[PDB]
Amino acid sequence: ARNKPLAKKLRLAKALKQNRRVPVWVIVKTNRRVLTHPKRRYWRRTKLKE
Amino acid sequence: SGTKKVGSAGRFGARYGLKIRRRVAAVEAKMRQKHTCPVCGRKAVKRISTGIWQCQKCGATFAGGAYLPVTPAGKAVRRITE
Amino acid sequence: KKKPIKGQSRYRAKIRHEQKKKGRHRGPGSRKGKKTARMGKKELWIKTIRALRKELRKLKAQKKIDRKTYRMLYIRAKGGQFKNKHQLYLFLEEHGLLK
Amino acid sequence: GSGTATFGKRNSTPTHIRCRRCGRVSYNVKKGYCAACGFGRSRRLRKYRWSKKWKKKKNAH
Amino acid sequence: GKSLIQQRRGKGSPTFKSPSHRFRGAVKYIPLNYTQEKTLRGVVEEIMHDPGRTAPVARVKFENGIEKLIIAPEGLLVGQEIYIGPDAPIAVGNTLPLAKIPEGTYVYNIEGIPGDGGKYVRAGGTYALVVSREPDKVIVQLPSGELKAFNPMCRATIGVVAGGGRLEKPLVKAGKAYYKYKARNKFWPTPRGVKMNAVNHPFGGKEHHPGKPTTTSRRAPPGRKVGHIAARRTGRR
Amino acid sequence: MKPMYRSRSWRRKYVRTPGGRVVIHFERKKPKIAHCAMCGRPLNGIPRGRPVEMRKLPKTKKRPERPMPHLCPRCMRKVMKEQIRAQL
RNA sequence: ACCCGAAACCGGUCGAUCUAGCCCGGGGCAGGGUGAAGUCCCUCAACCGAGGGAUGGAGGCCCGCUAGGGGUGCUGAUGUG
RNA sequence: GGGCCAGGGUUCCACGGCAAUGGUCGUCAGCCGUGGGUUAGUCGGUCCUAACCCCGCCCGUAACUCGGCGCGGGGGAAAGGGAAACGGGUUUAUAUUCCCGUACCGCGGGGGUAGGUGCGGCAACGCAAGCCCGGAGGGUGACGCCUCGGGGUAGGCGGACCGGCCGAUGAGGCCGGCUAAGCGUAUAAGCCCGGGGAGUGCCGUAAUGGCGAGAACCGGGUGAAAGCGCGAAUGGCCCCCCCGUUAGGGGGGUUCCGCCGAUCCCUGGGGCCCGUGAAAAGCCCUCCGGGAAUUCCGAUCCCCCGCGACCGUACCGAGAACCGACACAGGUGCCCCUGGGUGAGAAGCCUAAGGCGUGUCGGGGGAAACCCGGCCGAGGGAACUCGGCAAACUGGCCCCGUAACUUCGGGAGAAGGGGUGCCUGCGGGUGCGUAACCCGCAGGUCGCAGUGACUAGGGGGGCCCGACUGUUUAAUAAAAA
RNA sequence: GCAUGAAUGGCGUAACGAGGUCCCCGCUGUCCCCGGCCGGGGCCCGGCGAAACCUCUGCCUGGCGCGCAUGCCAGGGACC
Ligand SMILES: [Zn+2]
Ligand SMILES: [Zn+2]
Ligand SMILES: [Zn+2]
Repeated sequence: ARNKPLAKKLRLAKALKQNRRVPVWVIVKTNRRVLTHPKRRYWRRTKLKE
Repeated sequence: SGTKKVGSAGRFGARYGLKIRRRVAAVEAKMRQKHTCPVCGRKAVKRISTGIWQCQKCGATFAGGAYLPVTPAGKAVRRITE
Repeated sequence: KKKPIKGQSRYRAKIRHEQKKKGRHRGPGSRKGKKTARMGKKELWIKTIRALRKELRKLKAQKKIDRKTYRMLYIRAKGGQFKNKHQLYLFLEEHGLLK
Repeated sequence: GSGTATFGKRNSTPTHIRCRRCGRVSYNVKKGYCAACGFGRSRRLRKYRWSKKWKKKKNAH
Repeated sequence: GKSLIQQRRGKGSPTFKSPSHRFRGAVKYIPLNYTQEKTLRGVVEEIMHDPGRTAPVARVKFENGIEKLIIAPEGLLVGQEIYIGPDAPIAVGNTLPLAKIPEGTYVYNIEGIPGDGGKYVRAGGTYALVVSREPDKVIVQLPSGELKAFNPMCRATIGVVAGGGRLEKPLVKAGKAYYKYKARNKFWPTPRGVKMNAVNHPFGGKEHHPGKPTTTSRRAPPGRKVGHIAARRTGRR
Repeated sequence: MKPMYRSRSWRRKYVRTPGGRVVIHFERKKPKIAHCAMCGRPLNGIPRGRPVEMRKLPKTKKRPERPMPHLCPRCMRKVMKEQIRAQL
């Protein structure tokens, strides 16, 4: 964990950037149709694939 | 150094049996003595490893028996070869 | 602010140490370890033998004893005849080996 | 033993890591091959007709 | 049924493999082309304890520049000179062809065929006796008591292997046995077939007795040769 | 401490800094003294040090100024005598 | 072959982070006791010998809530913990 | 409590919040939202090789992605080997990485010098002691277990003195009184080198021991951890004063003695193995051949200058940041470290530093019966029960004393008996010491009880089985197996 | 010796054992014979807030009955 390879670090970075909420303007544009995406994650409950 | 019978096998206490203790004591008593050096002729030979002996005065190192510097077969072959 | 540390005082310990130096708090009812645990064996022998060797060398240097007597007393000290240099001096006085 | 206390010793090196060829986390790191596509053990892909995973990948079953 | 220990040993698993990386190396003679028709002189540099050999080893440096490992004979001295070849003098630690070794001599490390490197009489405390010499063969009495014929050109070393009497002292402790057998990775401790299960051994069963005679035929298949194999007789005579 | 420093091949020393902090200093152990090639007794004139310490010194401060510095004086004199006698 | 249910058999593959064995490289075990081999010393006698005093630290040794490891009894608590 | 792996992957920091999550509430949060945060020539990977693995040729197989010996190549350790940095300061969150100060290592260059062509010692050796290419040898790297002596450093204790606080502006107690790498500098043991020539023997150690194959004894050489000097008092720490509306500015000191002393470093002995406790890279030295050099070549020595790539670096590190579905009393990691008193003790108990009141639902109560955990119980003392299950007795230390049997080692702390506090004063051991530790003696005195709490064996006699230490059914059997 | 026996070993055995077994001193709430006291639950109040399980129901005596009925027959009793 202290010592990390660059490729694994980049994959973790991609997952971290993925984990965020749907934009409010996206919700407004879709008219309350798109409220969430299947990539939401909680670091202590749902773990990463790697 | 003051034991009637156990000798070197006194470290075992009351274990391993009379015959085994006697054999260990006899072998160790014969081994841990000082033996005559084949080179300098003085009693300064000590066992370094199994079958390896070294003199403490002149530093001569030679190969011998497991527990004695010379075995009967070694003595016989040395006598034959002269 | 940084509050000052409330250090632990050693006044009672100092008082008890003074009383023990005088001779108090030292009876058989205040000991928990073995006698050899309290005053070990190899260290006691080392102190005794080193004191004896130092005394013998000092006497030889002052020439109060000869070389043969020094050798004999060295052998006796190694053998453990003398438990202290008071006994060593008692032996010297008794046998008249001091000049 | 054999249960909850046993499961606490999973803090060592993982058995399988990500594979550079197929992209799945199935590469046997100690041995040096992939348990899914056979990377590091064969030039050709590991396909078995009793397996439906490669068909599931492209919805061809 | 399940496999036997002997059956599992033949698969070469690390449970049964010899740890041939902590040892000092194989003890073989110098190639026969050097020894034939020429005599080489070497000096003993060091005598060491080989972890698994049952005999001390020695390092010999020859005048041609070759460094070799030999089995040290009893009485071998560090810094002494030795000779290998047809013209070598008859002394302990010298290697000669069996044709040049006088009868009644003690030898060890005898080549089965000329130039193989030595195969016989290598354990500690062992020696062989030269019995007769002929232009076609040389007879030697081996430690097992068998009289064996060797080619006259087979090489042997004069003397007795150091380390004899090793069995005079008992092992005493299971820990001592553990260290002794772990040094060479020999299967220890060992179980008993009578206390094994029926699935595991021919003698296995709930009652701890062999259900059949313990003398097994020479023609028995693998997985069956247990007990006394092709025994001519049993018991104490 | 780190697992690399938990190894006993490192020398650990507790040091107080000028600012009042307590820190641990780690060092590698020095090599043992050189030994004669023939008898194995310690040599003279060869300082002990790690490769950096050895490279920190000039050439003449690492070995004595006499023939065969890899041998103790007794072995050196013996070898010289044998060579001289063998030449004649 | 109206519908559901077996224990089981067979092929190809996946697993020694649990656990079993073995190999290479590493970390650890407060304090105390007993006193084997070994090395001796002193006194009285001397044809024998007898007595006293040391040193030495061995052990699959002993006591031990050191750390660590194990799991005998209470068939104790808990036993939708 | 402090540090930090694996694993987790943003959980780290600030601000703005309480719809949901948190065993209750919540204005709080490891939760939600919005903005941020990980800076290296010196730390680690990167290099070497170990157990071992892969690829090519080859052989087998109907064949292969399957099996395999031998040759050639490669890989393989973030706790093995292995070039080089340590203080102070700075941010909300990074610092051996940023800033300041002082250094070191590798490569390349410039100017000098030693050497090429130089000396001092009987010697051990002291020395700047030529450059470039190739090879060989030696050393180092490089090693087990047990045990002891010597040297040193952290840390601790007592006393003096200067500031501050408390105390009664009494006695006394407490707090601060600090010093990194790097550079220069030398002795101890061990091993040597000259002189010297012993035994009705001398010499030495804790112990073993050494001597005409060269001892006492007199000189010297080489050789560690450390200490000392610069770094370094313009720094850090403590105290005092003026300004204090915000914001700031100055003045003082930071010194000695004695004792203990490591599980932390260095260095030597001894003992044990039917057990022998890694390799290679790298570095140092020496020796062989070859090449250039005279109005010239040229350093391992001095000064100066330039360059030094890629990746990790936040945070927890666990009775809430890992695994076990959980903010799980388990496991991983107790993996590395520990002030004072009592005490043999890293035991128990109290306490300093540090941390916490989050091993997280609170309030009430003679508010019962009953259950779990704990204390006591008159007379009897196993009459209970399958069975003394459970509980109880004993308990540390000192001194007397100790059986059958025996493998002579043991049994054994057998059994059994006496003493133990406090105060006053002497004597002894080692010691220069009226420093420190330990061992005795006499007297006085108090209680029911003096190992007063804490710590802390009950014991003995027959029989069966297995010699013993050890191993086993992870999750009903620990045994005679 | 229903039906022991000599390396599927026979007999004996010091030391050792959380192994099975009998006895003795001492000790005690194991017991005669149980009684007090403390802390946590239990109980009440404010909060969060389930699960196992559930044909519908649910009083007795003597009987019939697939032979031991809350539910049928004859009696008895019963406010929620
Ligand atoms: Zn000799
Ligand atoms: Zn793959
Ligand atoms: Zn030499």
